[PDB]
Amino acid sequence: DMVKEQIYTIPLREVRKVPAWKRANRAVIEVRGFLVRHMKTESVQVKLDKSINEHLWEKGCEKPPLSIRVRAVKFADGEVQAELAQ
Amino acid sequence: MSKGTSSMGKRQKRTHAKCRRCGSVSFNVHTKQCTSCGFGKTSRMRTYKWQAKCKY
Amino acid sequence: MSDLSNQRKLASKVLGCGLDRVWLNPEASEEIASAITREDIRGLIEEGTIKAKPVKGVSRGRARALAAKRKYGHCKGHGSRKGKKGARTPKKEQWIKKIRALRRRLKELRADGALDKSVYCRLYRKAKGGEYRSVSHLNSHLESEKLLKKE
Amino acid sequence: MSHNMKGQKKRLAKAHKQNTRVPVWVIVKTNRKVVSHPRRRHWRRRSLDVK
RNA sequence: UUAUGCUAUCAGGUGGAUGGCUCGGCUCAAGAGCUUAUGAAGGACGUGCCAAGCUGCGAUAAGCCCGGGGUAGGUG
RNA sequence: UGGAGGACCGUAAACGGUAUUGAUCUGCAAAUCAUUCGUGUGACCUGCGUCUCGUAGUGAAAUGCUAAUCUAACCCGGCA
RNA sequence: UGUUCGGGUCGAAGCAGGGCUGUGAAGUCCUGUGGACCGUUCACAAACGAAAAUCCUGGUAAUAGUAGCAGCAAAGCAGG
RNA sequence: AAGUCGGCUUCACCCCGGGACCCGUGAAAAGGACAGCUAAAUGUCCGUACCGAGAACUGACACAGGUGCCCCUAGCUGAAAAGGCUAAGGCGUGUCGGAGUAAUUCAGUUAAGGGAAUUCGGCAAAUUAGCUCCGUAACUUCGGGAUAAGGAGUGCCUGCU
RNA sequence: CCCUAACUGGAGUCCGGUGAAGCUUACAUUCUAGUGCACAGUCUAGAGACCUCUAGGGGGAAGUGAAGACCCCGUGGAGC
RNA sequence: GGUUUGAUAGAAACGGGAUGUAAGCACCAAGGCAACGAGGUGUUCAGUCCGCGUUUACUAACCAUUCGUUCCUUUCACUU
Ligand SMILES: [K+]
Ligand SMILES: [Mg+2]
Ligand SMILES: [Mg+2]
Ligand SMILES: [Mg+2]
Ligand SMILES: [Mg+2]
Ligand SMILES: [Mg+2]
Ligand SMILES: [Mg+2]
Ligand SMILES: [Mg+2]
Ligand SMILES: [Zn+2]
Repeated sequence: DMVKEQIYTIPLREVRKVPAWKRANRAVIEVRGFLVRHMKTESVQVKLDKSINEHLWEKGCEKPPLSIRVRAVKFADGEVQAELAQ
Repeated sequence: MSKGTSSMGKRQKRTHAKCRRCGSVSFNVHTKQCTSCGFGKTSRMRTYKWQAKCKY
Repeated sequence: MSDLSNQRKLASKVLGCGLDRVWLNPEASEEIASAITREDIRGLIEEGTIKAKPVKGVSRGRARALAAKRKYGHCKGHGSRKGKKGARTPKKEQWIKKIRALRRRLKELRADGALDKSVYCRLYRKAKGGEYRSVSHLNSHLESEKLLKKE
Repeated sequence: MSHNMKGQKKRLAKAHKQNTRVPVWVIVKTNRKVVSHPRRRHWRRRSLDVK
């Protein structure tokens, strides 16, 4: 069951250094890496909600947001569940 | 248009068909002759002495 | 699930749609994977497991608003015209409509007794000669010259 | 959809059924001495000289 | 434990030389020497229980019939 | 009004091949690519069919073209 | 090849390395490996000796974990 | 599940008719029609899958060429089958990925002030650009030059002729 | 162009996978001069030089590609 | 360089900046019988944004590993 239920604002400015058409999956990778380091889990145990992925791809592959606010929950199995947050 | 690979894309036809008499794909579809065995030109089989060397 | 690609192709054939129009239930994947025949696909289609997604057309409403304004004579000025005057209104069609209107007007005037054959012939040749811009111009010439046999 | 006569299609059919591997029992019988034959081919290569 | 290397040998890998073997080839000699409309040679296609090639055979299709030789195995 | 012309503009329709002396130059390609260009109702372009060939043919003629071969093709033979 | 005299499964030819002899061409022996053939006298023959031919055929390096897997249509991501 | 109606337009398709041009005249033959109606029987043979091309063809290739763009193609903008944005249909295989950090390089965007001083040479790039109206020179074979040149306008909304 | 700068995408750079080719008698960390078939990394005398690796543009290797197509020669050709 | 004995990076807020006054709402709007109506004004130096700073341990600088011994050994300065 749940262990921690913290809300995060994940900055995505480092995503912008990548070539412009690669920015959306670079931002996906940044969100996953942020969750890995801040929740202290593995990359494969970080599950990204459809809200997060659809928000990162809203304006195309070249214009992801400069930040994203997410709600991540960690379980005893080590799995992390991340969803978009208001 | 280059004389090389470009003009080689127009190769969608044939000048020689399969020969009834000999089975070789040598029957000229225009001259109606087999260039291998002579079918469609002669009742005999096409043979020349220059098909081998002078036997000496 | 292994490939459901065979089922998707068969379902697009059975539904008569494109391959990507076919929707396979992501929850009923093993039910779909057991479907081998056209009858099985028809059963899945009838029970809603397989359906054809709605065609996303091209909406034409904002074109309708623009077309209404253009019918009123707006949104059609010189900064909107791109084709030559002649591609937007061909000249032979203009002449055809003009001369046909004039000739029909003259024919009806001769028929209903307002115009005798002598002046009808000359008016017909005048219309053929581009003397009148329209039916209104021809009527105005008739009334100014008093060529109509009024009673 | 080129149009073949009866004989041209028969020769194509013979070419097609020649393009089969040697049977496994032949390989067993010959003690791995006959494992292939010269009529193996692929359809997308130098074409047939048959039709 | 001085790496990257250099030289020689050894073990192994790769490779297919060498040797040995050979139902094949080549040359010479002696024989024998025409065949096909009674449809030849040649080719195509087919033909095997599992058979793709070659070989044989021809819808009687790796074969059918008769006589002789051979005799216990055969099914290229 | 009419609708002529080896008329005009123009298509990454089709045909051609100017310049970049660009890319490429063990290439995507034994001649291609991008951009820029010429023709685009006519001596037009093009499919299929058919004919004309080696001292011969074909050529609005460059010795161009005749199967990546052309101031005499290619194959075999003369030929060791 | 003719001819004389031999060796070999108690291990021939060949192969890798070594000892000895010979100015040398080379010969012989030893160890290992190998599994069936090999020499020798006097003579006679020849399709008889290779480091070279941008030699031929096969095998295999350096180059090098390098070039390429970009340019003409930059396409993938989440969840299952 | 509805499944009933109207209207507009109509290419690039069908029918029909006219005109113009030619020192160019634009195929032939089978077949068909003009007297056939009713019944029964017969209609053999070959092809037929699939690709038809940025992977099924051809160029040694899953080849940026060629064959074929050969014949077809929906909505808006627009003269348009241009270009752009979208359907349907086809795809994410014009079959390597990751990473985001140097120089250099292929292809682009922008650039003060100057404006061809560059260079063999304005090569390359930039400028202009649609449509409407005004206006248009030398010269001319009287046809043209000509879109010469040079000027003005252009969006949206409301109401109209 | 003065006189270049910044930025965009693709390469490159670094990582994983895949994976060739072309120069090569040998050796080789060179530099200067001389010498020598008079244009030397190797000869001579000096001067330098610890090795390995990476990136980088191309000074040199009279770099690589091609039995010079210019010239002459050949009692060699071809066409005209 | 910093690593809780901490402002290293990020969040939050604020400072300092970029742009130019968001959406919705109300009033006006040439006119239209009306429906509507480009647009103007107020709300509103608003809205959006910051690859700068500050404050602030809120999350992450945690948990380790490895060398500083030739390795096995008792060729031991050792310990079952
Ligand atoms: K079909
Ligand atoms: Mg040629
Ligand atoms: Mg002879
Ligand atoms: Mg034109
Ligand atoms: Mg010869
Ligand atoms: Mg040798
Ligand atoms: Mg890459
Ligand atoms: Mg002489
Ligand atoms: Zn023949």
